[PDB]
Order: sequence, then C-alpha cells, then structure tokens
Amino acid sequence: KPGVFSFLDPLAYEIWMCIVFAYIGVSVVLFLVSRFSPYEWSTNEFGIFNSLWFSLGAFMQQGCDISPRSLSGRIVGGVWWFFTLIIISSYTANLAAFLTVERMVSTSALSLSNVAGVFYILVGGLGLAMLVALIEFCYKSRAEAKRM
Amino acid sequence: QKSKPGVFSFLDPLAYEIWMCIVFAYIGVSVVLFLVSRFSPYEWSTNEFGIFNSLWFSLGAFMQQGCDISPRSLSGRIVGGVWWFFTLIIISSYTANLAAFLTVERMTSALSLSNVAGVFYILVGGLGLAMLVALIEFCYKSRAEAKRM
Amino acid sequence: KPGVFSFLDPLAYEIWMCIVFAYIGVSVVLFLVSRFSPYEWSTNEFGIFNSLWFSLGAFMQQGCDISPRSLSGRIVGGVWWFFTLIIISSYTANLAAFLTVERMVSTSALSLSNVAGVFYILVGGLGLAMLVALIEFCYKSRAEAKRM
Amino acid sequence: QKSKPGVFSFLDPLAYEIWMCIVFAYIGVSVVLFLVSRFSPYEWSTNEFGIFNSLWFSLGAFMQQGCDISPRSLSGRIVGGVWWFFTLIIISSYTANLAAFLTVERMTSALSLSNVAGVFYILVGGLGLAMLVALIEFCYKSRAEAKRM
Amino acid sequence: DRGVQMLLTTVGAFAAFSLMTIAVGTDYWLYSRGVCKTEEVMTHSGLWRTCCLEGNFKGLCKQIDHFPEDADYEADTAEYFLRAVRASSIFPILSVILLFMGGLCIAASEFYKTRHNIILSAGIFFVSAGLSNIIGIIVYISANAGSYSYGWSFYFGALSFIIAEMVGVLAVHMFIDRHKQLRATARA
Amino acid sequence: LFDRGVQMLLTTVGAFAAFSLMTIAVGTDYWLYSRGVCKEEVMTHSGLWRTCCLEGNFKGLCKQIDHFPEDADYEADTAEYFLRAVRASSIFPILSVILLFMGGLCIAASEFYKTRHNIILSAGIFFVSAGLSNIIGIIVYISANAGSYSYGWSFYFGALSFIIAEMVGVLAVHMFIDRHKQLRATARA
Amino acid sequence: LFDRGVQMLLTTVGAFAAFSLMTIAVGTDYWLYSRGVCKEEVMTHSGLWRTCCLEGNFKGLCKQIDHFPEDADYEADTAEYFLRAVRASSIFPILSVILLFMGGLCIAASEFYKTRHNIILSAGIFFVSAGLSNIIGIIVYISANAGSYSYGWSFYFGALSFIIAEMVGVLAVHMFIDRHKQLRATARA
Amino acid sequence: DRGVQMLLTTVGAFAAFSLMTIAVGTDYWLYSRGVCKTEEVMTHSGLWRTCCLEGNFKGLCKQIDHFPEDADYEADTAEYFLRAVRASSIFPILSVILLFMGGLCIAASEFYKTRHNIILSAGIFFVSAGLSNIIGIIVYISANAGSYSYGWSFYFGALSFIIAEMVGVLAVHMFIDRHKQLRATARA
Repeated sequence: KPGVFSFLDPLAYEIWMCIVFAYIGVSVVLFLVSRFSPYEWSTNEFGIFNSLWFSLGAFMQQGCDISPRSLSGRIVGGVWWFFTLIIISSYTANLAAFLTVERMVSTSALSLSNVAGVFYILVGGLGLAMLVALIEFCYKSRAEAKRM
Repeated sequence: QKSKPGVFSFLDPLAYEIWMCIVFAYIGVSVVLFLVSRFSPYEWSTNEFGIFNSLWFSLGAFMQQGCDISPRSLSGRIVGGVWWFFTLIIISSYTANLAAFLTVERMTSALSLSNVAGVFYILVGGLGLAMLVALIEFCYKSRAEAKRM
Repeated sequence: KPGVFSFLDPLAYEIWMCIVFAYIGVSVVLFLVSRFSPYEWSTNEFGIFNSLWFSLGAFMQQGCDISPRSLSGRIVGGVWWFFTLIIISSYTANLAAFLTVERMVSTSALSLSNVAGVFYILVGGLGLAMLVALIEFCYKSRAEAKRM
Repeated sequence: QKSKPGVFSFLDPLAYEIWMCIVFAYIGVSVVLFLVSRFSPYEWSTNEFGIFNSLWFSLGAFMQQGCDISPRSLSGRIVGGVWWFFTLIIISSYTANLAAFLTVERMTSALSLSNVAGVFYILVGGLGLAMLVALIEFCYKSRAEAKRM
Repeated sequence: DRGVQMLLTTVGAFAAFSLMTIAVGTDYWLYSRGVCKTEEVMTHSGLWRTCCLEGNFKGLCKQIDHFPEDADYEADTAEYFLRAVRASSIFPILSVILLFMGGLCIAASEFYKTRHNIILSAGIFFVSAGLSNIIGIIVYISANAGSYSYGWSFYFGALSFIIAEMVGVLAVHMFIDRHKQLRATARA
Repeated sequence: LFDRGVQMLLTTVGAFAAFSLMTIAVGTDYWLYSRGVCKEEVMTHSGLWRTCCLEGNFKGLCKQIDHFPEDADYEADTAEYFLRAVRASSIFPILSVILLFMGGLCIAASEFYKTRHNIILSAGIFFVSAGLSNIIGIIVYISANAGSYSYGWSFYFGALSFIIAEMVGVLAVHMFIDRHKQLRATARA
Repeated sequence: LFDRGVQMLLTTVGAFAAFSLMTIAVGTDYWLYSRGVCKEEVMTHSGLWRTCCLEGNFKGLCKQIDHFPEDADYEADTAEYFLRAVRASSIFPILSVILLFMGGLCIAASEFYKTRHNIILSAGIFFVSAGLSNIIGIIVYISANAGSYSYGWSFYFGALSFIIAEMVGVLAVHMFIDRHKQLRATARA
Repeated sequence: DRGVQMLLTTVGAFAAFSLMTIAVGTDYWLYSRGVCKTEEVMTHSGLWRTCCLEGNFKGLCKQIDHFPEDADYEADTAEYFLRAVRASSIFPILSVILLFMGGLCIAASEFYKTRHNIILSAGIFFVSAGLSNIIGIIVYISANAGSYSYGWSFYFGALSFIIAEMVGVLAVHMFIDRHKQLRATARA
C-alpha cells in the first residue's frame, strides 16, 4: 500500500526542505537586486510578489510572463535555472530507478494510489485559491459599501 | 513470446483511471482559474482569462508549453502553481514508468512505429477535426454575410 | 564504436520520417485554418512561415512568442502538443532503458562520442544560418543599388 | 563499497568534455544569434537581440525555461531551432544517464542532500555574486551622481 | 440570451443533481467478482452494498464493509483515515449537497433581481460540488486499489461533474454580464 | 509567391506531378524489399497488391499478398482486424489519389467561372486532405509491414507526392487570400 | 506594508527575534537526535559542539564531537576535509550570528542621524547575507550528518531564524525604497 | 571610444591568433600513458607527435598514426572519415586561417574608412574561426575516445575560441556603429 505522499519518495525530506529554503532565498535576493537601487527607479516589474512568482515558474519549468533584465537579476535567474534543471532531472531519474528496480524483482501500470497525494494537493490549492479570492472580493465589496 | 504492441499502447505507463482523473482535473482547474480571474467586478477585464483562455492556459501548462498569458492575482497564481506542481509530478511519473516498462520485459530495441501509431492517428484526426470546424465556420459566416445584404 | 548519429537510436527511422511528415502536415493545416477565412482578416500572425516556427517550437517544448487564438488553430496546437509530449517522453524513456540495460551488462559517464552527431548538426545549422543571413544581406544591398 | 557522494557528483552523468563543449557551444550559439540578428542595417533595431539578450535567450533555451523574445528572421530561427534540438537531446541524455546510474550500482534509496549539495553551493554562490554586483553598481552610480552635482 | 442562459443553467443544474443523486444511491459502480452473504461469483458493488450477480444467490445484496478487521491490523493511520473517508462517502454526499444549494440559489435568483450575489454563490457552489465529486472519485478509486470494470452509476457521477462544471461557467458568465450591465447603465 | 499566371502554372504542374507520383505509387509493385516466399525464403520486392520474385530460381512470378492467410492465422482483435482490412483494401492511398484527381479537376475548372473564388479554396482543401490521407496510408502500411527490410522507389514516390500535395496546397490557398485581397483593394478605390 | 512607525517596530522586533533564535541555536546542543556513544550504542541528542546521553545509564554527560577522529580515519580528499573543517568550527552559523548582530546594530542606530538613508539598506544587506549564511550552515550540517535520526528544536530554531531574517530583510529594503520615494515626492514640489 | 575599441579588438585578435597557432604547434594537448617510438610510460601528445616524459627514452617524439591498420580492419566508413578529419587537423588549421583572415581584415580597415563591409567580414571570419575551432575540439576528443589529462596546449585552443568569439562580437559592434553614425549624419 503506497503512501499518500509517495511521489516525494525519490528525493529526501532534507532535499525538499532545502529546496523551499533556496526558493525563498532566491526570491528575496531577486527582489533586492531588482528594486533596491533608486537609480533603477520602477523600470522592472520585479517586486517581492512578482519575484516569488518568477521563481516558482522557473522551478516548475513554466516561464510565466517576465524575465529579469538587470545583470544581477539575470545572474539569479540563471543560477536558479541551473538548480531547477538539475533537481528536476534528478527527481525524474530517481523515480525511474525506483520503478525499474520494483519491476525487475522476482499492476505494471502506475495506479492512482501512487499519485493520489498530488491530486489532493491540487484540489487543496484550488480550494485555497477560491477562499482567498472570495475573501478579497468580500473585503473590496465592504470597502466600497463604506465609501458609498 | 512478445505480442504485437497495441495501437493505443502509448497510454500504458499510466492507468486508465489516472488519465480519466487527469482530464477531470484539467477541466476543474480551467473552471476554477476562469472563476477566480473574472468573477470580481473590482478586477474588471484587466486580465485575459476567459473560459476559452483558461482552458488554453491549462492545456499549455499540462504539456509544459504555456501559451501567452499568466495569472496576476494571488488566487489565480495559487491555481497556476498547484497545477504546475501537479503537471511536473504527473509527467515525471509517466516518463519514469515508461522507462521502467521499456527496461524490464515481463510476461532493448528501438521503438517502432507500432508503438506510436495511436498518437499519429490521434494527431491526424485532430487535424481533420480542425479543418472541418474551420470550414463550418467559414460556411456559416459566408451565408450570414450574404443574409445581411 | 558508437555511431556519430547514435542519438537517434531510441526511436526508429520510420518514427523520425513520420515525425517530419506530421510536422509538415500540422504546419500546413495551421496555416490553412489560420488565414483561409476572409472574415478573420489578419488578426493572427500565423502565416506559412510562422506556422512552421510555432510547430517547431512546440515540438522542442519551447514556445517562442505566439499561440493560436482561433478554435481550429487551438485544436491543432493541442493535438500537436499531446503528440510532442508523448514522443519526447518515449525518446527519453527508451534512451534510459538502453543505458540501463547497457549498464547491467557483465566509462560510466556519457562520452562526447555519443553526442558528437548533435554537436555536428548544431554547428552545421549555425553555418547554414550565417550563410543565409549573408545571402539576404547581399541581396538587399544589390536591391538598394537597383532602386538608386 | 558505496563511497560518500562527492560535492559536485551531480555532474557525473555527463563527462567533463561534454560539459565543457556545452558551455563553449552555448557561447558560440549566443554569438551567432547576435550576429545574424543585428548585423544587417536593413533589419534596423527591430529586434531586441543584443549580445546580452542573445546570451540570455540561449541560456533560457538550454534550461528549457523560455524567454520573453524569439528570433523572427529566417537565420535567427534556424539558429534557434538547431539550438533547441541540441538542448532537447542533451537534457534527455543527461536524464537517461542519471537514471541508469541510479538504477545500477557498480564497484535504490532516496537521493540525499550529499548528492545535490554542490548545486546548492553553486546557487548560493551565484546569489552572493549577484548581490555583490548590484551593490557595486549602486556604489558606482552613487559616486557618479555626486560628481555631476 | 439572458432567458436562454437561465434556462440552460437550470436544466444543467437539475441534470447534474439528478445524475449525482442516482449515482450515489445506485450500486452499479464497480463490476468485480466476489464472495456473497458474508464462493467466487461476479457481483456489482456501489458505495454501500454489493449485489451478487448471475449466481446461485443472485439478487441478494451484502453491505460492503470498509473496515476489514478480521486480522486486527492497523498499519499506518493514513490507511485508517482513507478507510473512514471512503466509508462515509463524505465527498460524493458533499457534492450532492453543494449541487442542491446551488440549485436553491439559482431558483432564488429570480425572486431578487437586484441581489446579484446569489448567482455568484450558485456558481461557487457548483464549482465546489465538482471539486468534491473529484475528491470522491479519487478516494473511491484509491480505496478500491487498497479483472474489474466501472458501471453506469460510476460514469453518472463522472458525467455529473462535467455538467456541474459547465453550469458553474454559465453562472459566473451570467454574473459577469449583470455587473457589466449595471456599469453600462451608470455610464449613461 | 509572385504574379498570378506563373503561380497558376506552377501549381498546376505541381498538382500533375503529385497525381502522377501517387498513381504510380498505387499501381507499382515496388514498395518494400524483404525476404519472403513468392510462391524457400528469398529476397523479394513487394508492393500494395502483389509480390514478385527477385534473383531467385524463377524470377518475376508475382503472387497476391496474403492479407487473410489460412492455416491457423490465430485471428486478432477488432482494432487489428480493422487495420488489416485497411491495409488490404488500400483505402487511404486510393482516397489520396482520388482527392488529388478531384483537386486537379477543380483547378482545371478554375479557368472557367473565374468569379467563383471558392473553387481554388476547394482545390486547396482537396489537396490538404490528400496529403493527410497519404500520411495515414503511409503510417498504416508501415505498421502492417512492421509485423532487414528496405523500401522501394514507389514508396518514396508516394512519400514525395504527399509533400508536393501540401506544397501545392499551401500556395493554392495563397491565391484565395490574394484574390480576396484584390476585391478588398478594389473596393476602397 | 503600512505607515512607518509600525514598520520600524516590526522590523526591530523581527530582527531581535531572529538574533535570539539563532544565538540560542548556536548555544544549544540539541540539533540531532540519533543513536551513538557519549563517552554502547544508545539514543543521544547532538548539537554543534557536544553530544549528551539520552535515557541512558549515565544521563546528563556530554562529550565533544569527534570531528577528526584518530584510529585509522582513512583520510579523504581536499573537499571532504574542507567540509569537515567547516562543520567542526561551525563558521557559517557563527557568520550568520555576526551578520544578524551587525544588521540589528545598524537598524537600531538608524534612529540616530535619520538623514542617512543608506543605513537601512546596509541593514537589509546584512539580514539577507545572514539568511544566506544560515542556508549554507544548515546545508553543511545536514551533509556532514549524512556521511533513525531526527533534528532537535534548536536546529528548527535556526530554521525559523533564517525565514524571519529574510522576511525582516524584505521589509528592511522596502522602507529604503519608501524613504527615497519621500525624497522624490518632495523634490518635485 | 571607437578607436579604443578598435585597439582592443586588434589586441584580442592577435592574442587569439597566437594562442591558436601555439595550440596547433606545440604538443602538450593530452597527458597519457603510451608506447614510445615504435613498456608503458606517461607521455604527452599533441596533434602530430607523442613525446615520452620522465622515462628512460624521455625527449624523443613519435608521430601519431591515425590509421590503426594493425589488424587491417575497416568497419564503417564513418570511423574512417572521422580518422581522416582528425589526421589532417583540417579544422584547427582552417580556424587558424580564419583568424588570420579576420586579423588581416581588421588591419586593412584603417586603410579604407569608407568601406564598412570589411569590418563585418572580419567579424564573420572570427565567428567562423570559433565555430571551426569547436568542430576541431569535438573531432579531436571523439577520435581520442575511440587515465588521461588535457594539457595547456589544449586549453590554449579553448582560450583562443573564447577570445575570438569575444573579438567577433565587438567587431560587429563597429559595423553597427558605422551604419548608425552614417544614417544619423544623412538624416541632417
């Protein structure tokens, strides 16, 4: 009986924790090197909110809408891209090794039990986004009612 | 003895339930993104995420392409991020399971055309369907233009 | 002694020929369903030359700049994306199977002799592009003299 | 016995010569794209493919992350296409060889931080380098601004 | 059109609610051979009880037990949580309830034309019902994993999800038009 | 790409070349070179309907392709049987050449009734459909054969006929765009 | 995110909390819970400098960590020796502590001579550098450990110190832009 | 300054040409253990000769045989073509020729200021030189594949490629600047 979060098996928990830490650090450094200097004020669409979005899209290998234009921002983006490529390839290779070793011991297709955790996370994220949007809409509607 | 590969044997690495749930999750993600992008009039549209555009965005995200747009709201970005994580895990699982199936024979050579004939058939069918839809739209517009005058 | 073009080993020659044929057909169908309608004129930058570019970028999983907006064009793009994903995953999986079976045969790292063919193809493409650009430059230079 | 993985053991799947040639081919492709994009005055710029932007485009193409720009000329598109094919083959080979290394042990557990510590070190070093460059730019502009007034 | 949009929304909501109510209540969810009145005989199982088919004791239905404690095994708490979630059918029932409340909101939208938030609430309920249906399908399949076929009752819930999501799109589109119409009138 | 008279002539000659190549491909028994029996195992050249002997004891004795062999054929599934029927009947190459002939007739008929601009669009649609049909036929035949071999010139005659059909169809729709552009251009003036 | 006085107080309290957490983590020998000796095999809680016994026959006895053990250590390459030296000295946790202290000193002295706007930028640089140093220290410590085991509260004390430092550093740079915006606002008028 | 950039590009072209000519000339390309003047001894080999190192027969260089016909084997024609390409060192030498042509074009630019098309020619020559250098490196490594370490001579060729590509980039800058200045002058 595979675990619910059995899709995190190829990498260790320490790797995931360090991945989250590295993502946070890269996002903060990108925001800093994007908007700290008054002499660049901005001309770049890289705030703290947009920096985290760019880093997430880079890790998921889905370039969303923007790319850094300054030298430091591009350095951050390049090192993050290299890290992401290595980590994703490592995950895929280790999962393939796990599956091949399980297949070669003395049904065959992947079952929904092996990826049920990713579905749970996806639906939880959909619900969280719905709740956030509803709260924002309620706050904006209340603000308009008070003003009017 | 090894049997002749099936026409639609490219779906073998993932179970049928996984593919069905993939289609369903794609539909749900598209609907939720369209909902959270355009329901609030206080965001009006500033974004371009209609139902058609949301479906296109989710399809592009699943195939790891991305069309031309990205959510800008916090809720839309949460939806996009969870969908991206889902897509990454699912595609990696498919590739890993196909590698495991090709490495170990149960009861290595180059993949033959019989291994991907199903995907080729689906591609040609999609081309024909697109041609039919475009011709239908052209015929509908041509008669409508003549009706006006 | 591995072949120069041994990176095509995981797939068959029939698959490569059919991939080229399918690319041509999809590009032609995209151009057809993009510009044949006089009532869409255009609002889309999908010509015959641009359709080939979009299809080539889709096959290598590198969306370049544009995406179809018409329903038929989006159908073409979706089926091409599904075909591309399946084919690329099949290539990666068969290459992994080849390497794993070779490893369990009774140095380890991939040598440059395995990817020498892709390096040669890349440099040949660079040279062809440079030659085409020089030809275009000379043709425009001659054309301006004729006008004057 | 299985030795403790090296700090930079994440480069093991591809040989050192392959990595060196990858770096050099990236440089060459960036230069060729910049040349074919901006050399002709008849193209003047209409495109945004400077040397820095061409380097960014090639780096993004190799990591399969995309870019905000794309070549529009025939020669630039040929360069982009051959670079994309090269990138696809190289990344697939890296993933396949890493899978082969993780499947067969010569003389399976979850990957540990020791296996990927080097990529983390490189990431943090790049972050520090970026901070240093940004601080240097700010200091240079602060002194230059004071010189004007 | 506004009237046609309302008609389509009501028809789709009613169809989705009926399909889910039939699917949850009916027992044609899975075709699997199994024991009876607890020999091997082909049966069809739903969410509560499995009815033995084409056998010597055909017709009789045995209540499905989601906690096979014959061996007195616990393993990990995740398995117990999944078994408890699947046994109650909390997610299909929640989807049915959300569909019912969305239908109530749609019906009450006609009485109060000024209050446009009821249409948005109906759309939100429909989308949440679809998500609950998705979670229920995932949980059901995972519990079944921990030859076989899926009957028409299972596909009734699958088709209800597609219909419920389609109606949710229609409702939010109708909410979008209502606010745009209000803004258009204020422009004049 | 330029003018209209040369474009019409180039498209017409391309359509004629594609039609001739596809007709030759359908009617020539040189599609695959493989070992087999043309009546022991020996090198033979095969086609769509018959396979003749090659460099054997009795060279040139053609025998019809065993599409439904007897003596415990082991049967197959519905999809495999459908594929076998499609390969035997050669429905897709025949449909491709039929579409090519229809498009050529439309192009020849385009000289008359020049006001009817939809004729050239119909010819382009026919040629694109013929190219897709050629793709399907090539894939089906290769899959059927795949279960040391090489293909003959007629197989590459059909392969080139698909490319010529699409290249002709590409610039045939260019006329439909330009013909509509002419009406738009003359409307403003 | 709003106003200036509340932002200043929030940044100061966050910096102080991060400094306290990281200092406690450095000075507390509860980093890893693993079996081992503290003088047979028994459960022990480890830290950066000493490891004490847990539920053993002689509890409350700490022993210095064998960073360079004798008795045929077998040696290693330069990289492993460098990692061992870094882990033994725990320079990166100490470097993070020092950088956090400098950032706190700068942000506290920012009240005096408020005209100097570059002090807050220096505080932000100090805090982000301390966060990066914490990242390197955590990575080094985990890699040394991996060469059952669970991490102690002090290790997670330093895990939150890095998170707080970056979130404090984010706000530290944010008020730097706001101050320049005020200067830009008053320059136009 | 444009003159400063021209001086920089001339210095870079000279440095790259010197590096590449030394790399082709000297024989410290690869350190490996091999036979001497047909026992195992560590030797160094370039493109033409292998010379013994710290051995009894140290100092004598033996010409490399690129055609191992000891057993009279041919196998495929691709191997023979690769061996022939490596044997002549056609790509490193033709890269040397391309760098020489680029340097000549740069030097002759001061004679004709009006003719801007030859600075672009110099940039084209430098870029083609780098491409040919990378092809030569790939061919050399592939042929060597079918313990070892690369020497400074090999790294001089790698360093020459980087400078030539760097000089080619800045050479094209002049051609862009020459046309930009010309167009600006013609505007007024």
